[PDB]
Amino acid sequence: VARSKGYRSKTRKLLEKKVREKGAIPKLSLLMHDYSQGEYVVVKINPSIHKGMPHRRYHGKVGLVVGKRGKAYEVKVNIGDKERVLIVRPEHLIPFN
Amino acid sequence: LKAAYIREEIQIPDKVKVSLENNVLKVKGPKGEVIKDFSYAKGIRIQLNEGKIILETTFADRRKKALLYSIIAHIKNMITGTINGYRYYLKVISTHFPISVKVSGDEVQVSNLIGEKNIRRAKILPGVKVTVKGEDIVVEGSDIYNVAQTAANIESSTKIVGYDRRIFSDGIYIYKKEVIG
Amino acid sequence: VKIFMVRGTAIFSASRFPTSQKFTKYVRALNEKQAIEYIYSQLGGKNKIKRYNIHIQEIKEVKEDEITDKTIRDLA
Amino acid sequence: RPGRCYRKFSGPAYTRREYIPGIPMPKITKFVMGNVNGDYDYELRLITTEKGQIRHNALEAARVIALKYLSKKLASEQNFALVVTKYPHHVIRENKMMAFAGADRLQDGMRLSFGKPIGTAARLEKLGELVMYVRVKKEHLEAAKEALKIASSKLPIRTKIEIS
Amino acid sequence: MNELIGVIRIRGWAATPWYIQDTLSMLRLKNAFNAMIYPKDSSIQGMLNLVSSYVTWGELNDEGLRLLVSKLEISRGKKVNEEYVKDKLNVDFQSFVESIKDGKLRLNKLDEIFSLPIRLHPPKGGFKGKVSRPFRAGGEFGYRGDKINELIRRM
Amino acid sequence: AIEIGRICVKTRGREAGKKCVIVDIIDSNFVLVTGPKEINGVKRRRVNILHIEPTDKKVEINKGATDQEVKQAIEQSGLTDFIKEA
RNA sequence: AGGGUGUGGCUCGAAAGAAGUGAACCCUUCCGAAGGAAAGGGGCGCAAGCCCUUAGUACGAGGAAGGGCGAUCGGGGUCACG
RNA sequence: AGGCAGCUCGCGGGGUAGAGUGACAGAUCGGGGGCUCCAGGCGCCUGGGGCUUCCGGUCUAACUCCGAACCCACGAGCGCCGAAGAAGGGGGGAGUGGGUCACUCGGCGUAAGGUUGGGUGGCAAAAGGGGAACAACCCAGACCUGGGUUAAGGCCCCAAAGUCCCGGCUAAGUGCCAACGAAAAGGCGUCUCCAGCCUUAGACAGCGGGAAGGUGGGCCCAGCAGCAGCCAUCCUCUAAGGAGUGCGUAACAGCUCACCCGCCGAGGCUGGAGGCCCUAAAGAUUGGUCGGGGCUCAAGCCGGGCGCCGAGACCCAGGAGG
RNA sequence: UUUGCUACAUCGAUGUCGGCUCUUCCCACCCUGGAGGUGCAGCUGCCUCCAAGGGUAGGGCUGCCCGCCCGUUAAAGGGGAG
Repeated sequence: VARSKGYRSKTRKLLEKKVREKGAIPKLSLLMHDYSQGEYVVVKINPSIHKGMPHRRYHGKVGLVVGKRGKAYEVKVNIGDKERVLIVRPEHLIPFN
Repeated sequence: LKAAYIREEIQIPDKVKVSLENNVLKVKGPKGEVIKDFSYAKGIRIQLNEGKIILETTFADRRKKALLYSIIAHIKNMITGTINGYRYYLKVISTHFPISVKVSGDEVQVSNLIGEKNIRRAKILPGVKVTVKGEDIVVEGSDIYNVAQTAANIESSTKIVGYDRRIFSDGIYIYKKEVIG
Repeated sequence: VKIFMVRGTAIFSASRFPTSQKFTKYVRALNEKQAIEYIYSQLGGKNKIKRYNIHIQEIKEVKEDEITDKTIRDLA
Repeated sequence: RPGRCYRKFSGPAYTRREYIPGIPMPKITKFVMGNVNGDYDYELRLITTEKGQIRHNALEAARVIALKYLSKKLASEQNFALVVTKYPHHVIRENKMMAFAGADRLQDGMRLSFGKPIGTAARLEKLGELVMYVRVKKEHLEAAKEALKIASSKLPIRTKIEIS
Repeated sequence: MNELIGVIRIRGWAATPWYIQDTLSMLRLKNAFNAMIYPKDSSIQGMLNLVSSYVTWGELNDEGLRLLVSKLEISRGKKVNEEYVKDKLNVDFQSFVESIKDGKLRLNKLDEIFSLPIRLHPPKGGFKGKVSRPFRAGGEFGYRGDKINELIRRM
Repeated sequence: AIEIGRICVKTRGREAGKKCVIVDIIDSNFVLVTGPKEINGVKRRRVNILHIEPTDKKVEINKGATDQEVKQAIEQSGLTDFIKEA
């Protein structure tokens, strides 16, 4: 039985959040800091926020700030031997290291 | 366990001479004399003391120690016959037909049983005397084994009663044994 | 001759019982090296116990006039 | 069906009733016998040795045989108590379709060969897990030994006893 | 834990898992009966652990090192313009330690820095000298302390 | 016979046929022997019972005697030189 | 069963291949790869053996010189046995 | 002129193994306390019904308050390849889309040389040595000739080398089998090891006696005169005895059981586990085995050990080709 | 021994049920031999064990197999060998 390729398929706990941080977006402190080109970021999807949700296929990875469009940022990530760009709102980005 | 060094002695009774050689034992006594071989006592050394029997061995197993005592019992039994006579007893009980037995040299014959016209026979080992007085059979001899196997041979012959009949306690049977004489 | 005292651990499915009918033995030997072989010799084959799970705990010498067993005693 | 058919494990557990319709009712209904809360002294338990699954059918039979042996011994309410530990949470499933459909040229063979619920088992996952146990006084351990042991005669797997 | 470490490969290069086959290649252990020396560190430690079931490694001694080095031949030399020259004297050093080394113009003074793959000889009397399977842990494959020194002395 | 006081000859090992004297028993099949002034010098050590051959000659000694003691005892029997009598 | 293979036996060998300007065959001397002894000596181990020495020595795959002998070898066919 | 099939460090991601269920969702066993209703019996008690609380236990692929090993991202470092033989870009030409098996973690199904997944390895297209022969099992990647050393395995003969050593065990030819070939139970048959209880203030066993009496108490019972159906129980007593065990008997009677004494001077007895072995254990395909021969203080097994043979793998020498 | 699945082998054929004749095998023994227990007075029983050397029919209905039955016999054993 082939599984449906739903955009959130097979995520029964990928988008589950530890109960200690439920509710509306707590971490305003992370968002307020601004990125510039060449910065390195880590993607951590917030299941609560329905805006600009990146696909699960690139979660928990290393990202590079290559530019800015609108309220959101675009991020370059290597997955295989190719290149890809992920345009995302900042509320799933945490600085590296 | 492991029996380390077990030693036993046999005090040879008087009026007896004992000869030992080539791991072959012979005992002479007033009642009689029989030669008994003991070449099969591997792992056991036999010392013939001038006035007793010295038996020693080192580090015997569970098997050997039973063997050693087993050897011991026969030798004194060998001694016992040469001094005191072995007298097995065979008592005969019959229900409907009286039982008759006669001696034939080294062979025994019994007939007039519960109705069968056939003959029954048993073998007697050489050098063994067996007689009948009445209602009882006397088995004489020095060697303890010789009489019993001879006595048993009679017992097998008279066992034939046991086919598809509940046993009628009829035939030749062992009574007692070993009068002091 | 320096009788020896051996008390060691050997296992299949937790066969530890530091007392006297499922765990350990006595030994008569000259030195430790000859003595240590004997426990390997017996327990190795007498009960299918590899030297893997052999763990000697205490090895020492007892004095020749006090051993609870007489069978080991009289053999001198 | 023979007990050798379900001794080992064939796949994961099988537990969710709401996901698995129509489970045949297990044979076992009573799990505790004797005067619980009664005063007992000997504390013997029962231990298993190898892994596996035990059909409830045998267990219920094991339940009955244990009771009668004790019941004839002293009484049923007397100074003893029998409690079986495990429960038939696990469920077995068998492709029975080869019986009915296996003689009418219907979809026979391994075709659609998912199992069908016919029985339940008390699952064993730990080496040396409790199965049942009995509590008595000092004066009746001797009757309790075989009492567990006779029950163990019917269990599919090798068992062990102890004294406490 | 000392700086000077070495390794010998005893297994062939067939039936070699993808994990490891290139590691010895990355460890320049193209095929069994080969060696070289490394500065010990946690970074090296990973390979030896991962390749343990195929090789034998440990800490050298002076006796082993001097014996080990003395084997470089017509086709077993330093990275002196390739050519694997036969060292055979300070002469090859004297004209060619002036490239990467500094101050090492003595045959004895090679106790610091680096080397290349070397083609070994079979262990004398059988690698199964007292062993029979080459796959016992603590005895056969991996780390053997100073004992690797005698093991190579047999080589 | 195999008991203390017996003089035997080694079978295997580097000895391979020199004198030896039992001094004490040890186990099932190890015993204590020594050679007082054996022409090579027999080391006072354990020996497997299978690795000696019992000859006829004997010595009268006390259990666990020292090498000098047997070195001294062989004169009583004269075996100081009579080792090679058989 | 078959063929290739080693040792042989018996056979054909005019030319076409070697070869009397030396084949084939014997010695003697020399060099020597890796590799690699033994007797004896001493010591150790219950033993089975090892350790240093004898020694990388004798030995050795390969290659060089001399001599003595004196004409077939290489080659083809079959067969015996491995 | 960097590149990255590995590792280390740093820095992140994770809900799986496991574990818990009073942390949700369910599943599920019992007891205790209190409240409530009903039935029965004499306001009380008993049983049953519902509710609550407390205490205890049993499970979860579609439960997760937690949660590894582990795997993955990126940076730096190590390490390796690189201008003799070169990150990226372009271009010509293909075959390949039925795999299989071994190991390992799954699912389905009991199962399957079944099928269907994850990872690795051959094989396919991989000779050479062993496993008896052999696609896949282990060793190990064949330019050639020659020499030597070695691997997996083996070393009584076939057939190269050990009738090699120590210690111990097996009596069935059990066995002499990695990939393959017997379950539960029974065995004090044997061989070693843990407990517990009596033992020179005389142990077990063995051999004779006292081994008993009001009383054979007895209840109903002709009689049960322990032992017909329920059961108590005192001194005459002491180095010894019950108001008493099994045979028994219509009822007895009687023989014994329980206890001491006389000899007795070494251990004895009961639960425990293991190794090997016996039963369990029965198929012919036609005919008897571990390969056979044959092997039994082993030519088996276990603990170990010691020494060798063994290929084309490796070393060397000579030639050859890219 | 059938019967369920497996598709590894056979689709440029391994010719398919039964029966007839004929040979052989196996033992989980039907009888015959040996031994025993029995709720075995004896016969008849019932059951266990060993034992495959030999034997183990003739008919009716049914094409069979199976099955039902007739009258004797020691019984009228069951399976294999494509």
